Amino acid sequence: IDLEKSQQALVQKRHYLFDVQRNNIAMALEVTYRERLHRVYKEIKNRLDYHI
Amino acid sequence: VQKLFVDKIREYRTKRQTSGGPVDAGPEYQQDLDRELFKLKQMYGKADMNTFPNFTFEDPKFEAVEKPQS
Repeated sequence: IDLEKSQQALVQKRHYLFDVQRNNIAMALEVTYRERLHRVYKEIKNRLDYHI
Repeated sequence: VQKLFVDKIREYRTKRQTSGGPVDAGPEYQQDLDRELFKLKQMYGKADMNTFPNFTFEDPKFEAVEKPQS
C-alpha cells in the first residue's frame, strides 16, 4: 500500500514544480515590460521638466 | 496721492521699451543669470532639448532544473 502510494503522491509532487515554473518566468518577463515603459515615461517628463 | 499714481505708471511704460533683457545689467545681470542657469542644471542633470529615451533591457534567463525522479 505504501509503495503504491509513494509513486501515487510523487507524481502529484512532480506537477507542482511545473505550475510554479510556468508562472514565475511568465511574471519575471512581465515585470520588465512596464519597467521598460516606466523609464521612457520617466524621460519624457524630465526633458519637459528642465524647460519649465 | 493720485499724482503719485500717474508717476509710477508713466515710469513703468519706460521699462516697456526694452531691447535685450536688462537695461542696466552690465556685468551684474549677465553673471547672475548665468550663475543661476547652471544651478538649475548642476545638481539636476545633463539634459538636451528633445532627445528621447534610448536604452535596452534584458530579462532573467530561465534556467532549467535537473531531476532524476521516481
